[PDB]
Order: sequence, then structure tokens, then C-alpha cells
Amino acid sequence: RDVHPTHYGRVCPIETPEGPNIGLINSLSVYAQTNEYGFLETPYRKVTDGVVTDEIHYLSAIEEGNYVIAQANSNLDEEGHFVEDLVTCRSKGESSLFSRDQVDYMDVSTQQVVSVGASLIPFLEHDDANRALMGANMQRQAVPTLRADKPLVGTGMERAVAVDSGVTAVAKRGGVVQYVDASRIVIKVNEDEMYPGEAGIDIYNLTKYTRSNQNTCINQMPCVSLGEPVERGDVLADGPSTDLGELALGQNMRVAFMPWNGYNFEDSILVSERVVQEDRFTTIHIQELACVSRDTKLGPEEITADIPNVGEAALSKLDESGIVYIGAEVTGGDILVGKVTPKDVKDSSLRVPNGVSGTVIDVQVFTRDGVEKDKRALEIEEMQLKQAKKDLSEELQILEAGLFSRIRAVLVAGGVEAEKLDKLPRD
Amino acid sequence: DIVLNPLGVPSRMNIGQILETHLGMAAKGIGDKINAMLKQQQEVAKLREFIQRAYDLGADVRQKVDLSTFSDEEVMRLAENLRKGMPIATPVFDGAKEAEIKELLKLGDLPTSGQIRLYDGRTGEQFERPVTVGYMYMLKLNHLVDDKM
Amino acid sequence: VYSYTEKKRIRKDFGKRPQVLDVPYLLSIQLDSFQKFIEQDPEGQYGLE
Amino acid sequence: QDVVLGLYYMTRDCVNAKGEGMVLTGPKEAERLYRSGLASLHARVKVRIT
Amino acid sequence: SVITVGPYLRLHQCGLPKKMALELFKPFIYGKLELRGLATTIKAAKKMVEREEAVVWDILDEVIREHPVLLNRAPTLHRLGIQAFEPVLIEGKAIQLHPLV
Amino acid sequence: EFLKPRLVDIEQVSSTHAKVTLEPLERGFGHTLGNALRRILLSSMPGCAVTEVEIDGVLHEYSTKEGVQEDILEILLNLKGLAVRVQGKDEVILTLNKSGIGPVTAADITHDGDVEIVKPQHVICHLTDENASISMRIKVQRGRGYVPASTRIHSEEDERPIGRLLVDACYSPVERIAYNVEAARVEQRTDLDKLVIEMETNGTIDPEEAIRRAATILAEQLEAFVDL
Amino acid sequence: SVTEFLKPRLVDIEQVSSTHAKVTLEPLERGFGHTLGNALRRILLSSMPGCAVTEVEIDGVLHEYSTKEGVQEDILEILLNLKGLAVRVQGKDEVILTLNKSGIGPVTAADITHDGDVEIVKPQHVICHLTDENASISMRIKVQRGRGYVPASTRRLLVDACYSPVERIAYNVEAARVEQRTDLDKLVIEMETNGTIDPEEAIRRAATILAEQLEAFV
Amino acid sequence: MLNTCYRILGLKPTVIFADQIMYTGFAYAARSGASVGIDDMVIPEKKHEIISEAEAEVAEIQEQFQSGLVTAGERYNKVIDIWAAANDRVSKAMMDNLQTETVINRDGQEEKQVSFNSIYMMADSGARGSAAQIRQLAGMRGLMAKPDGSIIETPITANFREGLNVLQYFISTHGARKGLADTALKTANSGYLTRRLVDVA
Repeated sequence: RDVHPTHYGRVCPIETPEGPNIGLINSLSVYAQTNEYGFLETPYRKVTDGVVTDEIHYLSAIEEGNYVIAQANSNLDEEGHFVEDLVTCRSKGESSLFSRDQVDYMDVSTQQVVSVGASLIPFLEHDDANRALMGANMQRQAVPTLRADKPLVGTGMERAVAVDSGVTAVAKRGGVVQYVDASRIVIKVNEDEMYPGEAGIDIYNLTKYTRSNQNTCINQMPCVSLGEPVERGDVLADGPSTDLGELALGQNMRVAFMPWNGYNFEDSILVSERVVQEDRFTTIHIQELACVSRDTKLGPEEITADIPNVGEAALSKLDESGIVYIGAEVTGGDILVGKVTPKDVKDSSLRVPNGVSGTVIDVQVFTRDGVEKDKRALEIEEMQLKQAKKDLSEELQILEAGLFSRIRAVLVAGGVEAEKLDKLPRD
Repeated sequence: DIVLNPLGVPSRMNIGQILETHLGMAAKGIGDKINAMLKQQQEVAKLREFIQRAYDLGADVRQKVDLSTFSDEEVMRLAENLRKGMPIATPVFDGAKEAEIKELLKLGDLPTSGQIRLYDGRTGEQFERPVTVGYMYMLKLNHLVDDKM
Repeated sequence: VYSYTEKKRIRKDFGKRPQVLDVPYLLSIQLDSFQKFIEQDPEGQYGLE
Repeated sequence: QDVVLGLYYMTRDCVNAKGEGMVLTGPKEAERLYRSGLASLHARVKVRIT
Repeated sequence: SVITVGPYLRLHQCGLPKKMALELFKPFIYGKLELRGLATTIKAAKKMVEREEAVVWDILDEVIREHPVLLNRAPTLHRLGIQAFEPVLIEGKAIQLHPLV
Repeated sequence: EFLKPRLVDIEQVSSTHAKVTLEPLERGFGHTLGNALRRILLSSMPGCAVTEVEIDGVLHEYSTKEGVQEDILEILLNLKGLAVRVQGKDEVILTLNKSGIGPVTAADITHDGDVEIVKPQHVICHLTDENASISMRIKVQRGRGYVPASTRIHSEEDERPIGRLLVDACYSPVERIAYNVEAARVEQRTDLDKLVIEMETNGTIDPEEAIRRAATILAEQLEAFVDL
Repeated sequence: SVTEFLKPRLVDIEQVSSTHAKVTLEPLERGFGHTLGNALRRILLSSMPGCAVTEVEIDGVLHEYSTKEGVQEDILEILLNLKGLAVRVQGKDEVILTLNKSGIGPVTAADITHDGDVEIVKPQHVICHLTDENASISMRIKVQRGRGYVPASTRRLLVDACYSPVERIAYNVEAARVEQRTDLDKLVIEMETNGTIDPEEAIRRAATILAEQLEAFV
Repeated sequence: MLNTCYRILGLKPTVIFADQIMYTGFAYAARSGASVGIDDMVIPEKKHEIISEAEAEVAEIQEQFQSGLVTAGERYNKVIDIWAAANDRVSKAMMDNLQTETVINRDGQEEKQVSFNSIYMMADSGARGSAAQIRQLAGMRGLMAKPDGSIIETPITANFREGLNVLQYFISTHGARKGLADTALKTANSGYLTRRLVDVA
């Protein structure tokens, strides 16, 4: 788990998972490259004629030891000539104020040594290291918010990181948002980017309120207006914790560092109850609860609305198929999914868990291959089909628009009365 | 909104919190002057001058932008985004200088030290010393109490 | 040339030293590995080839 | 820490403080004077100590 | 439950999650209510507990009076690491704790 | 011989922010009075707020509608930013019908006179499609302070309608408070004070009326202490 | 109702002593209990009016700090004792109090050659300790009406105008549970009067003064 | 005082005094209305001059070693010594400026007094923090050792608030990781030791 001078600007220098894996796991540095063999060909400004040529020497460890590279923070003239003679240069793994002549390549970037969360550190130089690593791990341990706030103080890469995130919507091609809707967003891709068969209409169905690996929220909520012209690759829909094109994690709170009658010491959290009433840090949990109609020996696990020794009120949230209605208010212990086993029948009702009460968000009934689907599942399929037919008919509408437009243009060129053409239906 | 025991400062030696609070206060004040001109419905030229000088604040900063190039409609949209405050960038080993924070607070019309004489509301009396108070972004972990219960 | 999303927000960058090199696309390693895994390479140096 | 902090603060003394060299009969007197702000908490004053 | 820094409580006082408190003396509560005569059926006692009655809440306040119960904070290094305190119900789910403890 | 300073003037800084000065005031008594009044006004200022959400055809509150710019949860998030001075009401089911492509505003709330939308300029929603339309029933209720609706959830033991979405009520519309203790000029006695109390609200009540109600509450509390 | 605020339920005034006692008030409006506590604290701190021996024309006094002969006290200590001298008077705004005493022994507050218009809280309270039999005590003290605890330097041996007739006072905010509600606050008030006023009477008086100040906004 | 209370006041009176003291300390601290300012980190005035003198000494030593007058090991030891001495002088000047504050008398005569410098306060108070931490934050991080423990004779003349040299930051990173890993390792054995003792008893 030790750190070697060989790792100088090589890998994640502060990033380290805790626990038994302490030191067992590292991560890639920011701006160092990789040799075909898997060695750190760390980019470095080839200091050509002492001037740090734009030539980026993606340098390996032996080459690193084989070259004298000065610090990226070193002051140099406009011509790239170092201001000082004894330039602080990392030479053969030994960094020292080496002569201006001694310089071989130049360090690529200040963040090159740093990793991602490492480059995210604000004013890290004026700070210490241990709590830095702690907050670094915490940044991984951060939970998703409900409303986003750009960290007012930036290190720059936050927008870059968000771009790297990709959970948000980016422009496949450039254009203006042709049709903006809550679920389906159509962007008029410019003809320049439009391929010959391509419509030039960009559709991006945004993510919205999805359960994560931690059963956490996922919403790539829209972040643009209809018809707004944009360049290809531009961010479109505000992803979960992705806002204003920047990695949105913190909530810039005006605070003071002073104790308050023992309510604040030992890192106690002093909180304005207004924020609570404002719910400035509220959240949601979407824990998937799946019920399986297991084919059991005396008959399959009969997930059905008919449950003996049960009350009708307990069946309120469940649909006529026993399906907890989309959004149905459930209770801890309540019978969310009427299921049965043979006794005649032993009620196997997949009740919503004790202490689990709330709105029944969705019911993904995946019947076994060879097992029919309920009207609820049929309806879910119908809704998916409606959405798919909507997108498909949008594409086909653009296509038929082009076709009928060409037809009408040919008709006008052929003297067919555009007045009578317009008066007649398009068909 | 929040308050912290200043004891852990020399303990954790993480003066980055102090820098963060000071910069947050300065930038909040700058964006506050901006939003004041906005509520004042001042000249888009005047608002432009303020916003530009703010972006133009700093010396030898790698970034250089011109709001004149930004359309007047674009200037308006940019200010509208910047209504809540003035977001700034300061990369690792490229953070703002102390004098830079001082200038930002000056444009923020905020105290130079960042320590304010905020009277305690419960006490009903002025704080005995100027209290370092400022804006900073915090985070909450997936360590919900409901899980711990 | 200035991006529309970049003109939309200009954070007052305190960065003084030139950003000589562009930030690398972070997805480099995983993408490269998957590509080397997926392709049918005539060289037969890596991948199923 | 915090308790020790307040302890030192009360223990902290000032020269030329808010009303140096006064007489407080007892804890009630000084409690009034400082609680009313008539004197700084860090003021050196003679008081009848029973 | 997560330990909370109950700076208000006395050395003997303990900050007991009132919901967790309810989870605790539930049989003791049922006994109190039968002693209060209001509880005629244990199932009814469970329901009134489920009713979370103010009468139930008041009876809980009564039962809590000087009825300290064991408490422990890991790790078991010194025998002082586990101690009970006079438990006073605190509305919620946090373990408010005395300062010097 | 305690001279009771009266409500000198109310110079409305804005519709929701105003200036109130008090004078002539006893030495130091003004400071205590200001702190107390600030706390009181912030405490239980009676007010009104949208409480329950009823929109036709919405099942889960975590949902969205086609042609609606935002989601139902986001719809409530926007609805939280409402300020109005309602008259003679305690629980009103408001209406806001908007249609066609465009943003629904506070004026777009289908409104009767019983509620005076303090800032009708405020934006309600944004129907993004010409085929898109909005119409919903908004339960606006009176109250005071900031009360989470989840508390009301168990209170309404009767099953709320599927979509009878509840919203927390910060019925107290005070925005901010401040108090400048200045010296009132009254003859030669320098101890007279001109306390300048700065009040920011949501604009749903006048500074003077709020001050009077607050004084009423303060004396009502003080009844026992006087009974000492 | 909406404006319906929780009026406190009279708990007790723990009459710890004649001048020191504890006041219990519960329930109390959340923080409005605390607000009222701070308010009454400030009031009693400053609004307590009363007489006060300000300028004592003690015979042969030339130095503010000196050692008295034949009396166990210093002149500065005697000035502090004169400020301490507490009494319940009536009808005079300013009074010059005469103290006729002599002989070996402690001068109590009864040793003042005083008229009947003022009732000494503790005539026993040792005015001094006249050590010598040959020692004779002669002094006039300007018992003057006032309010609060004005310093002597805020102003004939000047003495601090501690016309505030309260030795000390304290307040504590506790929490109360109302049936199922539990966020309610509880007000505990500790008062150390100067004895010349009864505790509950003083509390009523301060509340009346505050309300009278508050009338013009009612 | 608490010990004297346990002695004389025995148990219960001591406990009562303690609870009162706790409440009083919280109250007096809240009213103490003091915070910590980034400006409070007064870097030593002649810290640069000290660094320059240390550089001159190192230059002479390197000249002698290059001249052969100093052994390479002798050079390393002498450089480590010079750096440590400079760090000591820097921390000394830092604390000297810190703990003391000049004040005009009640007669207006200016006079040094125990500084209310919040850092120097918390130091003289000692409620938390180390004078070493003072040297790290506003004095000098001093000469660190190589991760092997070999005294890396380069002294980190900068201060924590003053900002970290990238080289210095990396240098300190080694020792930091060493400490973290050491704690991680030591988290184990005491449990086995105690289990053995208990099973014995």
C-alpha cells in the first residue's frame, strides 16, 4: 500500500479505498497517457531547445528517469524560456532546481499528477492532506440530491466531469430543439449534420426518476428550450445531479465557524430549520420490490387478487389483478401483491414490507416465457407500444412530410394548382 | 443557515474550508450586487459593465471572455443564470489568491476579513468577536438515519 | 469559436497558468479495452482474432 | 474543547478593559454588570470573595 | 441507532428515540395500560400502541420516569464503554447523549 | 413613566418588503422590544398556503405530463413559490387552467376574488405544446409557520384520493426581518429611541397589521407573567 | 384556532428564599418562551427602578480609597457597604441618610440615624465594624431614586446607582410534551431579588411595565 | 479543579459542579463570539529571510561537498540540521508573534499582552491544536523525511495556509499515507491481546 517516488504524477495519489482494501486499489491520474504495453506514458511538454515544445512527450517510467522534466508551475518567459536558471526539475526521479539547460521535457499540467476527485479539490494547496483524502472518499460516498446547485466555487473540471458523466443528454448532432416534451424531446438536427438518409430530427428520451444500484434516483431531467440552436455534443437534459453543464453536488450555504452553546461542537451540524422547511437537501428512495409467481409443486405461486382471510380495504391499493395501482398509497405490511399458494389455497400474498409505506410507483410484471400476461401487464405493453408508435410515427411524419413536399413541389413545377393542392387533403 | 464549531480547524488543518467560505461569501456578494442591479432593473449596459468587470476581475487568469461578444439577449440570459450569485473557477494549484478573494469581496461589497459582527439571535447581543461567516457548499452522504435505526 | 453552453456560463476562472493541453476524455481506458476486445483484428495481436 | 474554550474565554483578561479596576460585591453584581454589558467579561476587577 | 449529542441532557438523562422507545416498552406499555385499566385485550393494547395514543404517549412518559435501561456504545474497550442512563423520550429516531460521556 | 412608542410609519420598501420605525423608545428597551417582535413575527405569523394538489389524470406524484415542461413533483416545487393575501378564507380549492404552448403564470390560475394573488406575474407552469393544456385543483389553506404535509398525511386517516397530493405549508409569509435601533428626537431627553424595524414578507399582509397581531399575541402570552 | 397560542399553565414559583426564588412556566411557545425570558431578563436587569444611596457626604472623607481608623473597614470598603445598603422607602425621590454610630463593634444597617420614611431591608446588615470604643461614626448618604444599576462613574462620595432592586435573575427553557405533541417548550425562571420586592410581585410589575411600553402598538 | 472536587466535594457535589460547569462552558463559549479567520494565519514576517539564510547555508555546504570539503553523508546531515534549525526558528518567531498582542494601557501606554489571536488564543488555551500545527499552518512545514525515513533535506519552508508546493505536497503525501496505513494495521492486534487476557481471567 506504500507510494513510490516512481508514482510521481502517475496514478491516483490521494484516492484510496478504505477498509482491508486500504492501499490495495488505486486509480488513473488525470493527464498521463498509457503505452501500448500498459505503462504510464505520462504526457510531458517536450522541452525543445529548453522551450517546452507543444510536443507532448507521453513519457514512460524509464524515460521519466531518462529525462529531466521541470515542474509545470515553473515560471518561463513568453518564448517558453524559463525565467530562472536553476529550474526546479524532476530529474531521474530526483526533483531539484536543475539548470535551465538540464531541462529535457516539461510537466504537462498541474492536474496531470492529480486524479479526478483530486483535481476537484478546492484550494488544496493551502490545505492539508488527511482530511483531504477523507473528503475525497466522501465525494464517492456522496448521496444524490433532489434539487441541484452548482458549487459556487469551481475548480473548472466540474463542468468537464459532468460532460464526462454522460448520464445527462448530449447532442448526437447539432441543431435546435424541434419538439420539446416532458418525455420525448425532438431536436432539429441541422441539414449540415443530417446524413442523406437521416431526417435531421434528433430525438432523445430523457431519464426521469429511476432506481439506481443503491435503489437511488435517476432523472436526466430536460435542461433546454424548444428550438434552441446548439452545437453537436452539447448538453441537453439535466441529468441526476448534473445541472448547468456542471457537476452539481454541493449546496452553497452561508455559514459561520463558531460554537453555539454546545449544540455545534464535536462537528455537530447546526442547521437552519428553514432549509428543512425548504427541504433544500431532500431526497427519495426507490427500492424495487419484485414478486415472483414461482411454479410450485402443488401449483404455482398464485399471484392473484383473490386472497382468503384478507380484507377488501387491504386490497384497495391493488388493482383488480391484485396489482398495487401505479402510485397507490401502500402501508408497511399492507398486501401490495395478492399472491397465493395451495393450502385449498395458502395465501402467499407478497405484502409490501413492514415499515414500507408509500406510493406504488410501478409494477414490472415479467410473466415467465410461456406464461400469459395480465390486463395490467397488457396495458404496460400497450403504453410502451404507444410510446414507440409515437416516436416511430414522428419519424414517419417527418418522412411523409418530405415526400409530400417533394410531390407538391413537382406538382407546382408541373402547373398543378398549389391553391387546389392546398385546398385538397395531403393524401 | 449553518454553523460549525471552529475547533476542528487547526485539528484537521483543512484551511480549505476557510478558503471555501471566504470565496463563497465574496462571490455571493458579487452576484448579489449583480442581482441588485437586476432588481434595480438597471441598464443592460450597466449590468453588462458589472458582469464584465466581475468576469474581468483577476490578473493573468488563463480564462478571458468578453460579454460584449455575448449578445444583449445573451448578456441578459447570462445574468439571469448568474442571478443567485457569481460562480467562479479556480483549479487545483490554480486557486485564487488571498488578494483575489479580497478583490472579489470588494466587488462583493463584503468585509475584507470575512469575519462579520453577526449578533446571536438567541443571545440578543452582538458576537464578542468578528465571526468568520461565509457561503460554502456542503454534502450529505447515503448514511440515512432510517438505515441506522 | 465559443460554445453556446460555454457562453451560457462563464465562471470567473482563477486559473492563471495556461491550460496548454486539453483535458483527456476520461473514458479512454475502458473504451480502448472494450474496442480491443470486440474487433476482429487482422493483426491477431489482441482480441478474439 | 468547547467547554475549555468558554473557560479560557472567561479566564481571558484584558488590559484597559471595559471598566477596569471596579468593585463588584459578589457574583450577582458582576453578573449584572457584564450581562448588562456595563463591563467586558475580560475585565480585571476586585470583588468580595466569600 | 445513531448516537446524537444531546447537550441539553443531564449526566443521568438519556435521549431516547421516542419511536424506538415505543418499540421498547411495548409490553411494558401494554402492562401499564392494563394497569391503567384501559387495556382489556392484549391485542387491543397492541392496537392502541398502533394508535400511538397521546394517552399511550402520556403513559409512556409516565413509565419512562426513572426507569433507566441499559445502553452501550461500541467498541467494548473499557467497562465504561457501556452504561445506562435515566432515559427521557426524545421525539424521533436519534440517540441524544450527554456531553462528557 | 414609560412612554409607549407607537407605530410611527410604514414606508413600504416593496410589496413584500417594507420599513417600519418605532419611537420614542426607552434606552435599551428598544433593543429587547425589537428582538422580541422579530422572533414573534417570525414565529406564528398566520398565513395561507396551497396544501393539497389535485390534477386530473395524474396517479403518482412522481410523474410528468406530455407537453408539460416539468414533472408533477417539479410542478409542486414550482407551486411552493406562491404568495397571496387571501381574504376570509382558511381552506380553498383553487383552480389554474392553462392551454396551448406557453408558460402558465400566477394569473393563469383560474381565480376568484376571495384570494388576491400577490404576484400574478409569477409563473405557474409551462405547457410546451399547442396540444398541451393544464388544469388542476389546488387546495390552498390558511395557517401559520412551516408545517410539513407528511405530518398531515397520517392526520387524514381517511384515504386521500389517488393523486390527492399534499404539500407542506409555510403559511407564515414573512420573508425577512431586521431592526435598526436609532435615537428618537424628542425635546432634550436623549434616551428616546427611534427603532427602525425592517420587515420583509411575502407581501400578504401589511407591516402595521402584522405588528398589531404580533403585539396581541405577545400580550396574550404575557398575561400569565402579569398575573404574577 | 390559528392565532391560538399555547397559554402557559401555572406550574410553581419555587420560593427558594425571600429574595431568591425559582419560577416555573410550562408549556411555553417554542422560543417565544425563550424570547419572553430574554425580554423579562433585560427588563428586570434595567427597568427595576428604586432609591439609591449615590453621594455619601461622610465626615472627614477626603480620599475615595483610604483605611478607616477604629473601624474594621476601609473608606473604599465603607463606600461599597453604602452601595450595598438596601432599604424599602416611600415618598422621597432623594434622601440624605444619616448614620449615627460609635464604639467598638460592628455597625449594622440599623446603626443609621434614619427617619421612618424608609424601611431598611436588613437593619442587621452590617453597615461597618467600628473596631474602637473611642471610634465614632458620622455620615450622610444621598439615598436617591433611580432605575437600573447606573455606575457611580456613570455620574459627596458617589456610589453606583444600583437602583435596580434585583440581586440576580436567571431563566431556563425546557421542553414540554402536549398529549401527543412534544415540541412544546417549558420556561424555568430563577430570580434573586434585592428583597425589597416580592418575587411574583416583581414579575407582575415588570410584565406590566413591558405591556405599558407595548400599548401603543396594541 | 475537577480532581479537587472529586477529592473534597466527594462524588455527588463534584458531579453537580461538573454539570453546572459544562452548561456554563457552553454558554460562555457561545457568548465568546469568536471564530477563526483565514487572515488570522499570520505567516512569520521574516520567514522569507530565514529561508534565505537557510539557502545560503545549504549553498555553502554544497560548495564544500562539491569542493570535497564536505562528505556527501556529511552534506546530507548538515543540510538536515540547517533545515531543522530554520524550522525551529520559524516556529519560534511564529509563536512569538502569535501569543502576544500589544495594547495601549488604560493610561494609553502601548504594551504587549496575551494576544487574543484566535489561533494564538486556542493555542494558549490549548483546547485543541499543536504549536507544530501552528508551524505547519502559518510557520513552515519544515524538512520532511523520505518515505523510507531518510531525512529529505529539502525543507518545506511554506506553510499550510500559505499553500503547498507540488513537490512538497507529494513529499508529505508519503508520510500521510504511511500514517493512515499504520492506523489501519494497528486497528487489529489489541483485540486479540484483550481476548487472551480475558480468557485467562
